[PDB]
Amino acid sequence: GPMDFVETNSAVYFYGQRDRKFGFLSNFYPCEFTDTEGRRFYSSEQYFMKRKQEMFDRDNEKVAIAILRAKAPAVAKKLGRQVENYDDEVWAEHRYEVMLEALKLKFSSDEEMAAKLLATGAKRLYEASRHDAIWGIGLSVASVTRMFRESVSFQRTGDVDAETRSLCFGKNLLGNALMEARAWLQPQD
Ligand SMILES: Nc1ncnc2c1ncn2[C@@H]1O[C@H](COP(=O)(O)OP(=O)(O)OC[C@H]2O[C@H](O)[C@H](O)[C@@H]2O)[C@@H](O)[C@H]1O
Repeated sequence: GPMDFVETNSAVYFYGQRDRKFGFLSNFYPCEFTDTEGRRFYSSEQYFMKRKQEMFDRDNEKVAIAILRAKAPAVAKKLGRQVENYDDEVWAEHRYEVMLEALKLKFSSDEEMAAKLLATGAKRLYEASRHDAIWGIGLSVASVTRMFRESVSFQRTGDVDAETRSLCFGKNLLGNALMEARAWLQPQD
Protein backbone atom coordinates (compact mmCIF):
# COMPACT_ATOMS: atom_id res chain seq x y z
CA GLY A 1 0.00 0.00 0.00
CA PRO A 2 0.90 3.76 0.06
CA MET A 3 2.49 3.33 3.51
CA ASP A 4 4.74 0.49 2.19
CA PHE A 5 6.92 2.64 -0.16
CA VAL A 6 7.81 6.25 -0.92
CA GLU A 7 7.97 7.01 -4.63
CA THR A 8 8.74 10.44 -6.11
CA ASN A 9 9.88 11.58 -9.49
CA SER A 10 13.49 10.98 -8.54
CA ALA A 11 13.50 8.22 -5.85
CA VAL A 12 12.02 4.92 -4.73
CA TYR A 13 12.23 3.90 -1.05
CA PHE A 14 11.15 0.27 -0.86
CA TYR A 15 11.00 -2.45 1.75
CA GLY A 16 9.96 -6.11 1.62
CA GLN A 17 8.97 -8.71 -1.02
CA ARG A 18 5.23 -8.29 -0.32
CA ASP A 19 4.45 -4.85 -1.91
CA ARG A 20 2.79 -5.62 -5.23
CA LYS A 21 4.65 -2.90 -7.11
CA PHE A 22 8.19 -2.99 -5.62
CA GLY A 23 8.24 -6.38 -3.89
CA PHE A 24 10.54 -7.62 -6.65
CA LEU A 25 13.36 -5.34 -5.44
CA SER A 26 13.55 -7.29 -2.13
CA ASN A 27 16.23 -10.00 -1.99
CA PHE A 28 13.60 -12.18 -0.24
CA TYR A 29 11.47 -12.11 -3.45
CA PRO A 30 10.82 -15.68 -4.69
CA CYS A 31 12.35 -16.48 -8.03
CA GLU A 32 14.37 -19.28 -9.57
CA PHE A 33 17.75 -19.24 -11.26
CA THR A 34 20.86 -21.34 -11.72
CA ASP A 35 24.49 -20.43 -11.50
CA THR A 36 27.05 -21.54 -14.10
CA GLU A 37 27.83 -24.68 -12.07
CA GLY A 38 24.13 -25.52 -12.23
CA ARG A 39 23.12 -24.99 -8.60
CA ARG A 40 19.53 -23.78 -8.27
CA PHE A 41 18.54 -20.76 -6.11
CA TYR A 42 15.14 -19.46 -5.12
CA SER A 43 16.11 -15.89 -4.12
CA SER A 44 19.04 -13.52 -4.56
CA GLU A 45 19.28 -13.85 -0.78
CA GLN A 46 20.08 -17.56 -0.95
CA TYR A 47 22.79 -17.12 -3.58
CA PHE A 48 24.51 -14.32 -1.65
CA MET A 49 24.55 -16.55 1.46
CA LYS A 50 25.93 -19.50 -0.47
CA ARG A 51 28.81 -17.33 -1.77
CA LYS A 52 29.53 -16.22 1.86
CA GLN A 53 29.82 -19.88 3.00
CA GLU A 54 31.95 -20.61 -0.11
CA MET A 55 34.27 -17.70 0.73
CA PHE A 56 34.87 -18.59 4.43
CA ASP A 57 34.02 -22.32 4.90
CA ARG A 58 34.16 -23.79 1.44
CA ASP A 59 34.55 -27.47 2.46
CA ASN A 60 31.73 -27.50 5.03
CA GLU A 61 29.35 -30.07 3.55
CA LYS A 62 26.55 -29.67 6.15
CA VAL A 63 26.48 -25.86 5.81
CA ALA A 64 26.72 -25.86 1.98
CA ILE A 65 23.82 -28.33 1.74
CA ALA A 66 21.79 -26.43 4.36
CA ILE A 67 22.14 -23.15 2.38
CA LEU A 68 21.31 -24.90 -0.94
CA ARG A 69 18.23 -26.31 0.84
CA ALA A 70 17.23 -22.91 2.39
CA LYS A 71 14.45 -21.94 -0.09
CA ALA A 72 13.13 -19.65 2.68
CA PRO A 73 15.30 -16.52 2.45
CA ALA A 74 15.20 -15.86 6.22
CA VAL A 75 16.59 -19.38 6.79
CA ALA A 76 19.39 -18.71 4.28
CA LYS A 77 20.19 -15.45 6.09
CA LYS A 78 20.43 -17.08 9.49
CA LEU A 79 22.72 -19.78 8.10
CA GLY A 80 24.79 -16.96 6.64
CA ARG A 81 25.13 -15.36 10.08
CA GLN A 82 26.47 -18.70 11.37
CA VAL A 83 29.09 -19.23 8.65
CA GLU A 84 32.40 -20.14 10.35
CA ASN A 85 35.85 -18.50 9.84
CA TYR A 86 33.94 -15.27 8.97
CA ASP A 87 36.28 -12.31 8.38
CA ASP A 88 34.43 -8.98 8.28
CA GLU A 89 37.21 -7.10 6.61
CA VAL A 90 37.33 -9.60 3.78
CA TRP A 91 33.53 -9.80 3.44
CA ALA A 92 33.25 -6.05 3.42
CA GLU A 93 35.69 -5.89 0.49
CA HIS A 94 33.83 -8.54 -1.59
CA ARG A 95 30.14 -8.50 -0.59
CA TYR A 96 28.93 -5.70 -2.95
CA GLU A 97 30.26 -7.50 -6.00
CA VAL A 98 28.78 -10.80 -4.76
CA MET A 99 25.40 -9.14 -4.39
CA LEU A 100 25.65 -7.54 -7.83
CA GLU A 101 26.29 -11.07 -9.23
CA ALA A 102 23.24 -12.36 -7.31
CA LEU A 103 21.13 -9.60 -8.86
CA LYS A 104 22.47 -10.32 -12.37
CA LEU A 105 21.43 -13.99 -12.00
CA LYS A 106 18.03 -13.05 -10.51
CA PHE A 107 17.06 -10.38 -13.04
CA SER A 108 18.49 -12.42 -15.94
CA SER A 109 16.19 -15.31 -14.94
CA ASP A 110 12.92 -13.49 -15.76
CA GLU A 111 12.34 -10.79 -18.42
CA GLU A 112 9.28 -9.50 -16.57
CA MET A 113 11.40 -8.87 -13.44
CA ALA A 114 14.06 -7.26 -15.57
CA ALA A 115 11.42 -5.03 -17.20
CA LYS A 116 10.17 -3.96 -13.78
CA LEU A 117 13.68 -2.85 -12.69
CA LEU A 118 14.14 -0.94 -15.97
CA ALA A 119 10.72 0.70 -15.51
CA THR A 120 12.23 2.51 -12.46
CA GLY A 121 14.14 4.64 -14.97
CA ALA A 122 16.85 6.69 -13.30
CA LYS A 123 15.18 7.00 -9.88
CA ARG A 124 17.55 6.57 -6.97
CA LEU A 125 16.73 3.29 -5.19
CA TYR A 126 16.89 2.97 -1.41
CA GLU A 127 16.05 0.00 0.77
CA ALA A 128 14.14 1.53 3.69
CA SER A 129 14.95 -1.19 6.21
CA ARG A 130 14.96 0.17 9.80
CA HIS A 131 17.29 -2.54 11.05
CA ASP A 132 19.79 -2.83 8.18
CA ALA A 133 22.16 0.10 7.76
CA ILE A 134 24.59 -1.88 5.52
CA TRP A 135 22.30 -3.20 2.78
CA GLY A 136 19.64 -0.57 3.54
CA ILE A 137 19.55 2.98 4.87
CA GLY A 138 18.66 1.92 8.45
CA LEU A 139 15.35 3.76 8.40
CA SER A 140 11.80 2.61 7.97
CA VAL A 141 9.47 3.74 5.17
CA ALA A 142 7.55 5.69 7.88
CA SER A 143 10.71 7.48 8.98
CA VAL A 144 11.49 8.47 5.38
CA THR A 145 7.85 9.59 4.95
CA ARG A 146 8.26 11.97 7.96
CA MET A 147 11.54 13.33 6.49
CA PHE A 148 9.68 14.22 3.31
CA ARG A 149 6.63 15.66 5.02
CA GLU A 150 8.75 18.05 7.15
CA SER A 151 10.82 19.24 4.14
CA VAL A 152 9.27 21.40 1.39
CA SER A 153 12.64 21.03 -0.45
CA PHE A 154 12.76 17.20 -0.40
CA GLN A 155 9.17 17.46 -1.67
CA ARG A 156 10.42 19.81 -4.46
CA THR A 157 13.37 17.67 -5.68
CA GLY A 158 11.82 14.27 -4.89
CA ASP A 159 14.79 13.13 -2.75
CA VAL A 160 16.65 13.97 0.42
CA ASP A 161 19.89 15.95 -0.26
CA ALA A 162 23.38 14.46 -0.19
CA GLU A 163 24.45 15.98 3.11
CA THR A 164 21.28 14.66 4.72
CA ARG A 165 21.91 11.25 3.22
CA SER A 166 25.52 11.31 4.48
CA LEU A 167 24.31 12.07 8.07
CA CYS A 168 21.03 10.11 8.17
CA PHE A 169 21.34 7.06 5.87
CA GLY A 170 23.15 3.76 6.12
CA LYS A 171 25.19 2.42 3.22
CA ASN A 172 22.25 1.23 1.08
CA LEU A 173 24.45 -1.39 -0.60
CA LEU A 174 21.30 -3.08 -1.95
CA GLY A 175 19.81 0.02 -3.50
CA ASN A 176 23.22 0.77 -5.07
CA ALA A 177 23.63 -2.82 -6.32
CA LEU A 178 20.07 -2.61 -7.84
CA MET A 179 20.94 0.62 -9.64
CA GLU A 180 24.09 -1.03 -11.00
CA ALA A 181 22.11 -4.09 -12.09
CA ARG A 182 19.56 -1.77 -13.68
CA ALA A 183 22.36 -0.12 -15.69
CA TRP A 184 23.69 -3.56 -16.71
CA LEU A 185 20.22 -4.60 -17.88
CA GLN A 186 19.83 -1.49 -20.13
CA PRO A 187 19.44 -2.56 -23.85
CA GLN A 188 22.76 -2.43 -25.73
CA ASP A 189 21.18 -1.91 -29.21
N1 LIG B 1 29.08 -15.38 9.48
C1 LIG B 1 29.06 -14.30 10.23
N2 LIG B 1 29.73 -14.34 11.41
C2 LIG B 1 29.92 -13.15 12.01
N3 LIG B 1 29.32 -11.96 11.78
C3 LIG B 1 28.63 -12.00 10.64
C4 LIG B 1 28.43 -13.10 9.85
N4 LIG B 1 27.69 -12.69 8.71
C5 LIG B 1 27.39 -11.45 8.95
N5 LIG B 1 27.93 -10.97 10.05
C6 LIG B 1 27.78 -9.65 10.57
O1 LIG B 1 26.67 -9.04 9.93
C7 LIG B 1 27.12 -7.93 9.07
C8 LIG B 1 26.34 -7.94 7.76
O2 LIG B 1 26.64 -9.08 6.98
P1 LIG B 1 26.31 -9.28 5.45
O3 LIG B 1 26.52 -10.65 5.01
O4 LIG B 1 26.87 -8.10 4.69
O5 LIG B 1 24.70 -9.02 5.52
P2 LIG B 1 23.46 -9.75 6.29
O6 LIG B 1 23.99 -11.03 6.86
O7 LIG B 1 22.87 -8.64 7.05
O8 LIG B 1 22.66 -10.20 4.99
C9 LIG B 1 22.34 -9.10 4.08
C10 LIG B 1 21.27 -9.61 3.13
O9 LIG B 1 20.10 -9.90 4.00
C11 LIG B 1 19.21 -8.76 3.96
O10 LIG B 1 17.95 -9.17 3.56
C12 LIG B 1 19.82 -7.77 2.92
O11 LIG B 1 18.85 -6.97 2.23
C13 LIG B 1 20.73 -8.63 2.09
O12 LIG B 1 20.09 -9.31 1.02
C14 LIG B 1 28.65 -8.13 8.94
O13 LIG B 1 29.22 -6.85 8.71
C15 LIG B 1 28.95 -8.71 10.35
O14 LIG B 1 28.95 -7.65 11.28
